[PDB]
Amino acid sequence: MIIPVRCFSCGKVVGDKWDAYLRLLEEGKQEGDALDELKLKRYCCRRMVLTHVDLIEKFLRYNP
Amino acid sequence: YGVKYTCGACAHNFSLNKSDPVRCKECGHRVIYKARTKRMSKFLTT
Amino acid sequence: SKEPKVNIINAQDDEVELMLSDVNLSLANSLRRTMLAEVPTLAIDLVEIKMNTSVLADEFISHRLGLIPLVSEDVEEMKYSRDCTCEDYCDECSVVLELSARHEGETTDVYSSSLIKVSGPGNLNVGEPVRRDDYDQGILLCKLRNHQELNIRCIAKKGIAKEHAKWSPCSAIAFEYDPHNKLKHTDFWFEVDAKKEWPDSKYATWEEPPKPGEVFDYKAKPNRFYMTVETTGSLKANQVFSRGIKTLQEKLANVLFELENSR
Amino acid sequence: MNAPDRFELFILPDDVPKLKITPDSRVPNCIIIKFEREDHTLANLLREELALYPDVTFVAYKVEHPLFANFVMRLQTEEGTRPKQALERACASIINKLKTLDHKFNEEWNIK
Ligand SMILES: [Zn+2]
Ligand SMILES: [Zn+2]
Ligand SMILES: [Zn+2]
Repeated sequence: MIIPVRCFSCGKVVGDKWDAYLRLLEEGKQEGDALDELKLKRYCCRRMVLTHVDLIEKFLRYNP
Repeated sequence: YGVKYTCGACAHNFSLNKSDPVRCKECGHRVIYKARTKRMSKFLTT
Repeated sequence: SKEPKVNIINAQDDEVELMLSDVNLSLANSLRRTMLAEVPTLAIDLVEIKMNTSVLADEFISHRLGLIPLVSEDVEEMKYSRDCTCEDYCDECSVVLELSARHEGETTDVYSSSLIKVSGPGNLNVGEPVRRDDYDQGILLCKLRNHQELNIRCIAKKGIAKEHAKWSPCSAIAFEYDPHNKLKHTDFWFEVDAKKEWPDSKYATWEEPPKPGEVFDYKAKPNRFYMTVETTGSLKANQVFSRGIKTLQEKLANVLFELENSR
Repeated sequence: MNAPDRFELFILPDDVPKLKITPDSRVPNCIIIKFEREDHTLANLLREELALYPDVTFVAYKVEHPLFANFVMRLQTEEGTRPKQALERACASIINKLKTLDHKFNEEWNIK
């Protein structure tokens, strides 16, 4: 259901990190590290993407 | 220009009234949505 | 130098670690929340959606845009449209933006870069979709398929974190003091050894350990505080401290003004 | 649905004062000040800077109820000394402290 602008817990933005992440996966095969480099330190902002379930993808396969 | 209802398949703006049948300008499929408003709608980010 | 003293630590463009010494905790905490909650910012508040074939609903999108960080450099020289003697809003008190996104290429994506700034800036850097992205298009709003359209129109306004979370430029703030529990304002939990079972904090490297032979100093109070002010963009971390000090002052101002009015 | 409008935590409504001061009969030279549209942010700050001024015989505060952003502050000082002044000074002292801070934060800054 798309990524959440700003993390609930602390507030830090997290909109941009999406495409970046899904790439550092496909190729560079990371998790922990990718994130670390994406500047996502403390678990609070962290859990947002790693727990995000992009439903929108299946929805987009729908007509209107 | 101008639109009333559209079709679930042949998305073609229609417009009708009583007894004038309840189908579409092709597709028999008798669905049809009742298209947006002209006066813009204002929402709250809450 | 003398009484209070500042001691900036490693600072960048999106952070400012630093040490505040010779001050009472009370005031640190006070200042703490002021950044977190009472600093003027600028966020969208009214959205006049024109077209939207997205799978997301109107107010679902409305919410999203509310949080997106906008510029706020000369944010201090503007008034709330509600206070502006203009019925509703205007350039002299509001900032309007447009957005149209039609799906033609039978997955089209909608990034925040596609926003124009049709309204009057009153000639001051502000009300701009703060981009720090390398290319120039931070925060991908959403994707759409075949023939899906989407026409918006955003209006931005002042406001603060109190009024709504979608404002505050803080977003997490570190605060610690006396890493080695010497003032004993806490009683550490443990199974056998406190020191070993309790993780040393990275701030523990800037202060000397307790040292046993010394008795408990009692007349000592909480002095020196290690913080860290993260930022989302919009306002330079420094202003995000100054303006705070100032807003607090502005409050402190009326606190002195209102006072007179009661004399 | 039943929650007030957010902007009611700081804007004063039609004829209502920020401050309300009441004299205390319980003991001589004492007052209870009702603060409207405020919280710990500004409260705790005033309370603190009063135990610095060894001329203040008492200084406490409280939040009547959490739903309403307000608070009452009760202060009592020595003989013939008005609290308001000590409040002014220590408040100014804050500004001075902050004036200094600002400055001390600017020179410090410049060296980068
Ligand atoms: Zn977080
Ligand atoms: Zn049809
Ligand atoms: Zn206006």
